[PDB]
Amino acid sequence: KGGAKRHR
Amino acid sequence: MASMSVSTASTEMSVRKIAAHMKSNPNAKVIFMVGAGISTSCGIPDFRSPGTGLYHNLARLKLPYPEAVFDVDFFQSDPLPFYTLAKELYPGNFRPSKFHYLLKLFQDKDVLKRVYTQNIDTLERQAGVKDDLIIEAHGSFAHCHCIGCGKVYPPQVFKSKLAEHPIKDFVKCDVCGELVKPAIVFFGEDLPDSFSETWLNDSEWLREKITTQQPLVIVVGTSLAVYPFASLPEEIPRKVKRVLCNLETVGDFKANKRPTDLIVHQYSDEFAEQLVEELGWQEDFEKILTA
Ligand SMILES: Nc1ncnc2c1ncn2[C@@H]1O[C@H](COP(=O)(O)OP(=O)(O)OC[C@H]2O[C@@H](O)[C@H](O)[C@@H]2O)[C@@H](O)[C@H]1O
Ligand SMILES: [Cl-]
Ligand SMILES: [Zn+2]
Repeated sequence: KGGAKRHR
Repeated sequence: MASMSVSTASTEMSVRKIAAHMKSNPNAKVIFMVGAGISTSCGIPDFRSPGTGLYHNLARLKLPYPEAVFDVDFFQSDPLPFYTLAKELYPGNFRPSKFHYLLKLFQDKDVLKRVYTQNIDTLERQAGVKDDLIIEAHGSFAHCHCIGCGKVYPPQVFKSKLAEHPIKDFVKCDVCGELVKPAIVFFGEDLPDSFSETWLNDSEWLREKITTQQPLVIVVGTSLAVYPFASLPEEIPRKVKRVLCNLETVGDFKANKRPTDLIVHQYSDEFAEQLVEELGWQEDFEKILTA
């Protein structure tokens, strides 16, 4: 699903 | 809304191609993926920029670094910086840009398939884009929720506290007592289910169109540095033309450029002006802007 909001 | 070109180089020819593609595929639709760049002309202050009152207010409140304002752990330890940011950036304090209205125009012309936005200003919706066509990947201030149990709350109680001087006694859940906050996605939090669900559907939609109305995906004003939103460009089918309207070449357009990729270094509002010109929808567009 993409995972949690983050950089990289 | 007045705009000008970013440099002496003309982007009209590049924009011409986009209009040409749409003219060749009249029954086609476009998917937009947008970021903070499309709202800069609206005057929204960048919380990461030292030139803004917002940045300095947050610094004075002892925020460690800009993005901590969107950090769950920090929020729980000190909600004031976020409340301060919310007071200044609450939706309704600004007005849509010419580009936001372009989305509305495309909707009116029935050539808008979807607009995926990572912005939390809600300007696409404020400009008239229908709920069914908008995917607010990072949430919005339309709803509030308890960070503990998830109980939903109307947005008004939180908003009402932003008008108090000073801001204190932050909103707490009447069930578990934890902090309540606008339904904005903070770093470390998962995005709403509708993001992945709709992209799954639009992905199949894109692929099925390839084998015949060839679609178009236009990425505008985003640095593609925040995931999973940033994963969308690379996931676009190779056989689906990608367009990037951004002051700089970023993300997958930089890392893995595709032969058909069209890069347009231009301000989003100028891009809108030029695209409407090439499409010949100046009249309808003028009506929207004056409306
Ligand atoms: N008028 C404009 N027209 C076209 N592109 C523009 C314009 N103004 C800025 N840009 C480009 O838009 C991008 C904006 O990048 P960001 O400011 O990082 O914002 P965005 O990617 O959407 O990210 C948001 C970030 O804000 C915070 O919510 C969260 O911290 C996150 O890191 C940049 O690549 C920039 O070159
Ligand atoms: Cl369709
Ligand atoms: Zn609760």
